[PDB]
Amino acid sequence: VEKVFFVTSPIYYVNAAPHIGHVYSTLITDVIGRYHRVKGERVFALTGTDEHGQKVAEAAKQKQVSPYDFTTAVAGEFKKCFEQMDYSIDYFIRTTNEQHKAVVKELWTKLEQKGDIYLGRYEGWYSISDESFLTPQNITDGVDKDGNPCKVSLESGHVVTWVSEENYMFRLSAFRERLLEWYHANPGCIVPEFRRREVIRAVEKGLPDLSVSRARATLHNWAIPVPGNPDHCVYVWLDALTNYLTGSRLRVDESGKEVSLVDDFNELERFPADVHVIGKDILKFHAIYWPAFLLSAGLPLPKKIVAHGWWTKDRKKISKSLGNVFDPVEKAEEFGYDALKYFLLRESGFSDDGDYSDKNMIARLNGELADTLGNLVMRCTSAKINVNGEWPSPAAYTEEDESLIQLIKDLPGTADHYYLIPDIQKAIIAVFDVLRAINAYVTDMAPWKLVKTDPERLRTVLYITLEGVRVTTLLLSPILPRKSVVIFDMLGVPEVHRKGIENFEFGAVPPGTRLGPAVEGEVLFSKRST
Ligand code: MET
Repeated sequence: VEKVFFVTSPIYYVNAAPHIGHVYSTLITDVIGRYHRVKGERVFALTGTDEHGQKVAEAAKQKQVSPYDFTTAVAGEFKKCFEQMDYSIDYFIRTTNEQHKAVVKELWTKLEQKGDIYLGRYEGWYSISDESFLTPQNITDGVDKDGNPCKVSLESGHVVTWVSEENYMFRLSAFRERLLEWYHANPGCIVPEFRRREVIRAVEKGLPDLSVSRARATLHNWAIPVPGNPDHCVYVWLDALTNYLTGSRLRVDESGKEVSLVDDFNELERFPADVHVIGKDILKFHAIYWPAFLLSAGLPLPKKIVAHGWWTKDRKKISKSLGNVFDPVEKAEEFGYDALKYFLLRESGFSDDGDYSDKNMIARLNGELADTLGNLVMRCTSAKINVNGEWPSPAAYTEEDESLIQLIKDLPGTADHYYLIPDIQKAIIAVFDVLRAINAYVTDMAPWKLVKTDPERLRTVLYITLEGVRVTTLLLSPILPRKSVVIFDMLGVPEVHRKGIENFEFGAVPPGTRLGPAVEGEVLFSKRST
């Protein structure tokens, strides 16, 4: 099946300003999208905001403004933040959008016609802050914002409330067996593996039916009405997850505005998602509820859900109320955008709860970006080493030459696999393993000495080095989008050879290609003091 590769981020609640977790999640979405464009594939990358519900509506009452005005302002803050982060996201969706509402109503009606929705009751715990239903085994004792004793979530530590309401219920219990069939028939559909095992364990135990509406008063009427029943509003999560379907059905103009909603997802060839990027906090919604709603509605299921961990700064929680902030724009302005992106993507795998510190950020910038990559780019473009400012023609290869050539030839296949898991950390590590080898080759060959001593040999060493830099850079280009362009310019790589699987091949850029102009004081990654 050739289709549009469809990658998504979560849509974020707009109760508060955008912060590191949102930037991180959308970055991972963006990188995956960028990588597939570089392979020459059609790509649709989606992100946006989750704007209904009690959480958001009560956050707006606290600031004492209209919910329309509140959501519009905060959404604008998210949009501004993502523009500034310099992503290449194809569309930013808002659940307040009138076309999204239509899709939600259409899906609700499908589930109902299917016989999977009945009028019943939820009597149990609920976390407003997570918009999540919880069993008693998943709550514990704690203190509210006044220090009085209350109940809170084991998952998140937010205050839980007891809800007792007549609600429309989805027959999630009926989908246990099909969900298990699905997890087992597609054992790469949840990444990383231990989160996949977590989901299977939970569904093995059995599933209760799920409340998919609430009484309209409880929601302060800030939600989508249930079709045919004005007294109920649709569960914010059913509304929210539907953004993926909505997103798959929107024709978008050149300025990123939605101009049309198509009747059937097949028309745009995006649905279902090839990868849903999510944080571990919302696994159940994506890996249990979502596929159950799709099975009910007769819609195809996503190929992969990837769930990452949470960040800390200096081994402590990130918060404004506590004395520990982490502003990604400010850190990007301080250290550079591609560098900050590299760090967030290199420092932690999706299994781990990663940690930022200025110390570690600088060690990576200095060690990997500057000393390993930057150093190497300057050497092979240097007028002192590359006297003619060109890609030379190689003479015969020694076994050492070939050992390095083999590493460069094998790198794309290996990096490809890692990007497709996805495991962006391993992909980066694989590229830099090859960069380190190219450096050790250059040190071994000492091409500066060869300029006087063996210019024929220098041709070979210099050529292999240029091509190693080009290939490594091509594969890192989803990670370092701006800097890879600079590198390609310095190397003088023609535009055509900067994307496409054709240019994964060793030798795509011919000898005689001229290097780009050298600039007075340019340096690729500027080292920073410790
Ligand atoms: C369908 S993705 C919804 C995610 C939710 N708004 C959150 O911020 O956790």
